[PDB]
Amino acid sequence: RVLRGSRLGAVSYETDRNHDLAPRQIARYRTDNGEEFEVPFADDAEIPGTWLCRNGMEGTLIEGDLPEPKKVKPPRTHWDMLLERRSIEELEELLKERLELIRSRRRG
Amino acid sequence: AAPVTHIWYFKGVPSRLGYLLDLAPKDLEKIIYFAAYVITSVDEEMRHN
Amino acid sequence: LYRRVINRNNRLKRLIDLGAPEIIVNNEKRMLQESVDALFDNGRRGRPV
Amino acid sequence: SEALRQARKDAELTASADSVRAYLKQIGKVALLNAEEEVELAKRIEAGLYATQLMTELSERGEKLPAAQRRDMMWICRDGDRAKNHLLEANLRLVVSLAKRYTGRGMAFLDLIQEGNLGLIRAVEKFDYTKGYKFSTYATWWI
Amino acid sequence: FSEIMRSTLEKDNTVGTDEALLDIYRKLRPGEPPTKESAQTLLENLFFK
Repeated sequence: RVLRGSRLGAVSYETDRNHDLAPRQIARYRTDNGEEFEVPFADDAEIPGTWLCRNGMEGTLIEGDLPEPKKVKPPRTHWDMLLERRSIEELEELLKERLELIRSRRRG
Repeated sequence: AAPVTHIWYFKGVPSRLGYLLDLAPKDLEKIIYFAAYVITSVDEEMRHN
Repeated sequence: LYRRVINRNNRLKRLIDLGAPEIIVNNEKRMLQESVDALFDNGRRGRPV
Repeated sequence: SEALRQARKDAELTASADSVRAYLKQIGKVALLNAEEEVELAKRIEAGLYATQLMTELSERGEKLPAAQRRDMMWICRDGDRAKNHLLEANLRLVVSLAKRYTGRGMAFLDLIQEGNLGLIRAVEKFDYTKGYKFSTYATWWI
Repeated sequence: FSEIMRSTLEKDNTVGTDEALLDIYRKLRPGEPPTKESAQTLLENLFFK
């Protein structure tokens, strides 16, 4: 009849030692729209330049050590869906067709 | 990505948004549920001259 | 309810970043509004989810 | 005779609390299309894509723009999106008619409608007319 | 034999079968275009089928 469950999280029991801790660093991260966030890192820790801040947008490191900006590609354009299946000469034929069309529409 | 009205100022009694704007609630529902456009500003002196 | 809100938010965001015709945009906005309405008080307006 | 018309057009506005009903009455406005119209819209879209690609290779120090030629090639560029959105609004009803038979399980109905709309956007991107078939056959896959 | 039914028969305000059928269809199915033939059959379906 009795039923139990478990929140999947460890419950450890030590004392809240306020005095003796691992010493730590503080790194200032800045987002795009002039927002400052200071993140407590450890001493023995490399400080990453890029960061997802408390703001939720991307926040960079306040010293300009220049992480790599994009190094990526655009996914696929509608131009790419067109160009992978058509000819540029064909598109030129359609363009000159529509140009002569707006010609015949506009001045006679 | 888009603004949202809190429902407690719209669908109570009386309509708090309806009193604050002095509009009909049965027309405000056509505003916020995208059933009706509404003019929010106008240049009166430009039309006037 | 939170999953409905997050899904409709991301769908709206991708529609805006794509560029979408008007009816689908206002549809997704109204669905987002009703999602937040169901999040706060289900059954306050219309039909309870 | 006007009593039945006033009843059918007045009972719909009072009872309108359904967003689904609102969307159906929304999509009932734009008329359907046929084959040669779809071919012409596809041509206008592809003309707009090649026009904005010509503007793209322009966008460097390509050429000083002739004036009337510039304004009507930008007309071509902007006009293809009108054909695109017109075809989208046309086949919204196809999206609804395909999506209607997957309901009652998993998700809500309007969410399925919007995802089918996004698939229709993908199909109207990758649609070819030169194979000479109906748009619905090729779009049903993506939907 | 009753002024009850005679008062209701003078409060008829609709003389004719199809007008009564479409009034019933209006009050039964509101949000629906009327047809005079299905109104007689749906009533025949709802009580006799």
